[PDB]
Amino acid sequence: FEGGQLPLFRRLPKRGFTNINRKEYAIVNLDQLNKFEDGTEVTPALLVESGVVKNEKSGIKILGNGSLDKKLTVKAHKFSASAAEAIDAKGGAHEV
Amino acid sequence: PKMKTHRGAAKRVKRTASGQLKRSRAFTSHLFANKSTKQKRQLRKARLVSKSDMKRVKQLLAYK
Amino acid sequence: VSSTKNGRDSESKRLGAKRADGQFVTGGSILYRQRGTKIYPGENVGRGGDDTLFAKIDGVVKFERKGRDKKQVSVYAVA
RNA sequence: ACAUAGCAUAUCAGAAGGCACACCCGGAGAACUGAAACAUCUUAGUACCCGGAGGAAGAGAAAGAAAAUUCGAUUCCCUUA
RNA sequence: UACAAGUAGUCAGAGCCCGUUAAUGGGUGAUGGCGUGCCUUUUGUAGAAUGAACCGGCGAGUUACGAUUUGAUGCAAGGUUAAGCAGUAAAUGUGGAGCCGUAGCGAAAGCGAGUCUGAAUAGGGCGUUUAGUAUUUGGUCGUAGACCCGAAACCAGGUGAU
RNA sequence: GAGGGUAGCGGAGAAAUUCCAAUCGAACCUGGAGAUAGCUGGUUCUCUCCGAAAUAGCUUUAGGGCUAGCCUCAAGUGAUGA
RNA sequence: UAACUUGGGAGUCAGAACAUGGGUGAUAAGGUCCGUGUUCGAAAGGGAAACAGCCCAGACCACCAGCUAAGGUCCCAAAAU
RNA sequence: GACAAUGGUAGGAGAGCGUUCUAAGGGCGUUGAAGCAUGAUCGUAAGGACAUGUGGAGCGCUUAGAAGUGAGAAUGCCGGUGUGAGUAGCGAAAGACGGGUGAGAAUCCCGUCCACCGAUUGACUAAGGUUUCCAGAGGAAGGCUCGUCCGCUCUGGGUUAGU
RNA sequence: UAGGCCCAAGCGACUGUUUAUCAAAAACACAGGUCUCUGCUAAACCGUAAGGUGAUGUAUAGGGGCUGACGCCUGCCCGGU
RNA sequence: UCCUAAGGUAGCGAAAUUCCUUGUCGGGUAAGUUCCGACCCGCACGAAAGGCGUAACGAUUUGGGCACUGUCUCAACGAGAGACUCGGUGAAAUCAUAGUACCUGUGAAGAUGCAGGUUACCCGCGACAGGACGGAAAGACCCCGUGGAGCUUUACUGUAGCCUGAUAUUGAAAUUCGGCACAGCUUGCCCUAGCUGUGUUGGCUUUCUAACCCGCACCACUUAUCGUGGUGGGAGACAGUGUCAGGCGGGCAGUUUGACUGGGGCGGUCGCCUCCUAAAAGGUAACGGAGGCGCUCAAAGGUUCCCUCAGAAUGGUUGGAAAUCAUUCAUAGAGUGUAAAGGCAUAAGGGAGCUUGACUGCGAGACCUACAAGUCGAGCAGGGUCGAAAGACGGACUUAGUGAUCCGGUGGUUCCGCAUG
Ligand SMILES: [Mg+2]
Ligand SMILES: [Mg+2]
Ligand SMILES: [Mg+2]
Ligand SMILES: [Mg+2]
Ligand SMILES: [Mg+2]
Ligand SMILES: [Mg+2]
Ligand SMILES: [Mg+2]
Ligand SMILES: [Mg+2]
Ligand SMILES: [Mg+2]
Ligand SMILES: [Mg+2]
Ligand SMILES: [Mg+2]
Ligand SMILES: [Mg+2]
Ligand SMILES: [Mg+2]
Ligand SMILES: [Mg+2]
Ligand SMILES: [Mg+2]
Ligand SMILES: [Mg+2]
Ligand SMILES: [Mg+2]
Ligand SMILES: [Mg+2]
Ligand SMILES: [Mg+2]
Ligand SMILES: [Mg+2]
Ligand SMILES: [Mg+2]
Ligand SMILES: [Mg+2]
Ligand SMILES: [Mg+2]
Ligand SMILES: [Mg+2]
Ligand SMILES: [Mg+2]
Ligand SMILES: [Mg+2]
Ligand SMILES: [Mg+2]
Ligand SMILES: [Mg+2]
Ligand SMILES: [Mg+2]
Ligand SMILES: [Mg+2]
Ligand SMILES: [Mg+2]
Ligand SMILES: [Mg+2]
Ligand SMILES: [Mg+2]
Ligand SMILES: [Mg+2]
Ligand SMILES: [Mg+2]
Ligand SMILES: [Mg+2]
Ligand SMILES: [Mg+2]
Ligand SMILES: [Mg+2]
Ligand SMILES: [Mg+2]
Ligand SMILES: [Mg+2]
Ligand SMILES: [Mg+2]
Ligand SMILES: [Mg+2]
Ligand SMILES: [Mg+2]
Ligand SMILES: [Mg+2]
Ligand SMILES: [Mg+2]
Ligand SMILES: [Mg+2]
Ligand SMILES: [Mg+2]
Ligand SMILES: [Mg+2]
Ligand SMILES: [Mg+2]
Ligand SMILES: [Mg+2]
Ligand SMILES: [Mg+2]
Ligand SMILES: [Mg+2]
Ligand SMILES: [Mg+2]
Ligand SMILES: [Mg+2]
Ligand SMILES: [Mg+2]
Ligand SMILES: [Mg+2]
Ligand SMILES: [Mg+2]
Ligand SMILES: [Mg+2]
Ligand SMILES: [Mg+2]
Ligand SMILES: [Mg+2]
Ligand SMILES: [Mg+2]
Ligand SMILES: [Mg+2]
Ligand SMILES: [Mg+2]
Ligand SMILES: [Mg+2]
Ligand SMILES: [Mg+2]
Repeated sequence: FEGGQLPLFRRLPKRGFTNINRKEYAIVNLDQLNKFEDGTEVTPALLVESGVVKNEKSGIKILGNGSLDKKLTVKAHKFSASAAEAIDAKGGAHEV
Repeated sequence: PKMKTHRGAAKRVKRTASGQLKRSRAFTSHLFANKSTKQKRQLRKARLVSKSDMKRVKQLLAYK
Repeated sequence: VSSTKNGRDSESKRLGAKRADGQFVTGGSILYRQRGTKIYPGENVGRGGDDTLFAKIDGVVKFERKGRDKKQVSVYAVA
């Protein structure tokens, strides 16, 4: 309340909407993938069990922050272009 | 009981990474013939909630 | 019975100098707010649509004589 | 007119009335108040009144929830928030 | 203590009477200096503005649930359980559903250490280039009567024509 | 005089806002109920350090309030202050 | 010898006199409205008889010590008949 | 050791005093607890001891915990007690004396005289009250004084209908 | 114990009534005047209704408005409501 | 002669009405703002919110007499109750503690309590009321509170109720008049003015009886002015009643009805721009002193090129003091759309050609600033205009010419689309 001056949150306008079908992904970066032994088959179940991912949300997306230092076969619902490139370049493989 | 979010403010702001509140701009509804091209162009750009306003309103958006 | 027809004035516009002779300013800094050219733009200084004088480069402000009756403000790059 | 009101008699551990200022279901239903005034809105389907209970009541075995490897009456707690 | 002008004490001080938690003591006070109670409310109150006859008792920021901040402690890219069940109305065990954090940007599709705007590899906004989380002391706020007392009134159902 | 009738969003009134149980511009009691009171009053132990304001802006605002200004506590910066 | 930034907590939004620059009023007001300074407010102590706002001066506590400020030195009444 | 700061209302910050209860430890007490009272005691403050008297059975202390935790003011609430003050008042009026009674008499009883009402202060009686009526006894309180008396207190009685 | 009287003026015709408890009046009422509604399950009034008052009355009656004994009178305007 | 719906008649009139006003004149008195009579310039009488009279009446208002008197001159005495003294009994409001003088001053501006003087031995009792801004009641006047309540209305929003239509309850029949469509004729493929039938669609009006109604009669239940049932009569698809709809609706309800203000009201004002006040940065008040704004321009914008005023003197026709022409002088006294100020003659003023930058994305930095906003801005990119080119151009010499959010309309959109499209 501002003593009768039109309050801020009435002088400013509303914006936007919320998407009913909004999707959000549990994200995993390459630096986090670095904990699995080279040759590992990283899957959503393995990520959850290992505790890298707690809440899977709409699925696992791999992102490219940090450096991958291991060869892995990564199964996830989505990949950043950079994440897929790093996984392949380290000799590993990725699949959606 | 739980505190209640101020729903109008929630419809008018978004919280940024450092905890600030992104806001849209007043004077963007009508009467555009009375505001210069430059005025309207720049009113198109979002701002933040000022520090002095934040002191007053922060509890309204604690859950936001 | 009694009333005044006066009692009006507009908001003051905060005209005048905004930076000092000898002060370093960055490009775009307003140097002088005015009606008309009470002061003229000198070297590396521009005059906006409302007669405001502003610096075009980083440098030192210098208020200078312009002829006999007029004056200007210029901005010079520091060595 | 036929018999239908009506009238008379007999039977019935049939009803009635009370309350525990509680809980339940339903009928009907405010205002001060908040909105820094006020009418939509709020207070609130709250208080008060009334009817009906029961030891609990109400609800209940999908013309349901959903959108997968689907679940399988109702009620209640946590969470969703 | 009966020649004296007093918010009553205070500082100085003879005289007189005492003798203690024994201390450079206690009671009284001729006389001198100084000095217009307290609270509230006020620009300012000795105020002739307010309140209290006196004494005693009683008499006003609390608790719950949320928020935020600070301190404390445990663990830490993790942290933590809720109901429930067991237990002595306990500690506690179990319970990972859930919550917060580990990634942002966008109205959104979405993309992602970047994203949005933009025709733009431009410029600009918000971000990246570690630290959180659980419980709890303190502070403050929100919802509750929310520090306490006080209306004139409004509404509902009753009681009254002695 | 006796026995009775009319009851409060109502009665009654040869009319005065007049009477309805010793104050009627709307009786009384109980409840909603701790109505609301931006007003007045009150708010209880001690010492130590710091120490304001009575202004601007906006306000159905003017003895109220909000943000700024001025106080305080802590952490940070580091000479940027006089 | 401060200053600035961020965060926790505030109070304040009735101001007064005096001096001075001005408006207003009547070169009226202990008037009223701005600028500037001080003091009061929230400041005891000394002076101005008494006297928030003037003059001197900012009380940590104790002393039956000293020097000064404003102001004073015949008596009340300390100090020069 | 030095030398610097320490007036202060709203208000911020800090450190503490004291109250009741709880936990644990350690104590006191009929050879006298708490409470109360007095004293010339101690600490920078809130406050803490000690002695003696009263009292008669409970209570400190240490550390930590928790709060119905501190009053001088609210025309505050309840109680007690002052002041005004031996003051205002003692509520329409005519009594006097004698004799009784009694611890005590203007005030009770009896007598004489006097005075007052008399369309009434008389006699009935309906409402209303509900034992106040009668007898004996009493004198705390009530009675605006007194009291031996009373509508008061105690004890025992009292209301009779075919009309 | 038991009328003071008289001359004039304003107001209300009069006897009545009223602010229990600061107003008794020139205020109310009034008999009279007028307007208007009402054909009877009347109009008006109370009530959600039923049921009532009006009225066991019927236009010489009943409700409402205004005026206010009596005498002499009551003019103009229907544009507005 | 203007205007009106029409312009106040009779009666009355300084009045329960007359401000001025104690009007003026007459009466009454020694003296009369009152009273009575008269007058009429009725501030602002007047005919049933009746006009003007009016005998009787009145605890009515008003003026004058006689009588009367302690009302008064002007007070005195006497009787009784209280007061006073004594015995008995014994409250109250009030109250920060009180050893509680006066004067002149001081001071929150009117002092028992402060200063300086002045006066004053300690303690009662009967009396008086100047002060203790004495007690009593949280001022009732005044203002304030986005307080309350009662009341009004052509304030707002509602609503009881009433009126009106549709529809249900709700049926039968006849006449008559229309809309639409087809067909035939019809007069100046289809128009215009018409006509007869043909099909549904519908109105108005009558008639009927069986629903419904009767605070109508009679009959029974039944000792009953209720009720129910039966019969007759009346009425009748109406009325009544339900749902829906429009109108009327202070009858009744909930509320609103601003602030500033040398108290409040009334008047004025409320946002924005310029100047002065303003104390040579900026800022700075008053119901201080002066004015403007709520636009305008398609060029009065951009750019290129070119140009220079107002006025005066002297000559010249219609022509004058000023019209248009000519020379000279003329430094800004002109012009700059529009207030003022600051600017502008290297033009920001004037003329012409070509034009649409009065662009799209933006924007380092800066001013202003509580916020929301407001202002300036180089420069980069795209695509342009003018210019030979440098280059200029994101409106106008500069500063007013404006209004948040919510909601709704319109256009665009490689956004979303509640199982999927
Ligand atoms: Mg839009
Ligand atoms: Mg200006
Ligand atoms: Mg411009
Ligand atoms: Mg409200
Ligand atoms: Mg309110
Ligand atoms: Mg059941
Ligand atoms: Mg003596
Ligand atoms: Mg103050
Ligand atoms: Mg005052
Ligand atoms: Mg006094
Ligand atoms: Mg007061
Ligand atoms: Mg008092
Ligand atoms: Mg007390
Ligand atoms: Mg609270
Ligand atoms: Mg009666
Ligand atoms: Mg009456
Ligand atoms: Mg009245
Ligand atoms: Mg009464
Ligand atoms: Mg309530
Ligand atoms: Mg209350
Ligand atoms: Mg200090
Ligand atoms: Mg407003
Ligand atoms: Mg003054
Ligand atoms: Mg003043
Ligand atoms: Mg000043
Ligand atoms: Mg002082
Ligand atoms: Mg002195
Ligand atoms: Mg010396
Ligand atoms: Mg001397
Ligand atoms: Mg201090
Ligand atoms: Mg000091
Ligand atoms: Mg504190
Ligand atoms: Mg307490
Ligand atoms: Mg005596
Ligand atoms: Mg006395
Ligand atoms: Mg006496
Ligand atoms: Mg007496
Ligand atoms: Mg007597
Ligand atoms: Mg007897
Ligand atoms: Mg006695
Ligand atoms: Mg009469
Ligand atoms: Mg009376
Ligand atoms: Mg009377
Ligand atoms: Mg009349
Ligand atoms: Mg007439
Ligand atoms: Mg006369
Ligand atoms: Mg009249
Ligand atoms: Mg008339
Ligand atoms: Mg009359
Ligand atoms: Mg009479
Ligand atoms: Mg006597
Ligand atoms: Mg006596
Ligand atoms: Mg006092
Ligand atoms: Mg004075
Ligand atoms: Mg004195
Ligand atoms: Mg008084
Ligand atoms: Mg008052
Ligand atoms: Mg109303
Ligand atoms: Mg209301
Ligand atoms: Mg006002
Ligand atoms: Mg004044
Ligand atoms: Mg200056
Ligand atoms: Mg200036
Ligand atoms: Mg121009
Ligand atoms: Mg779909």
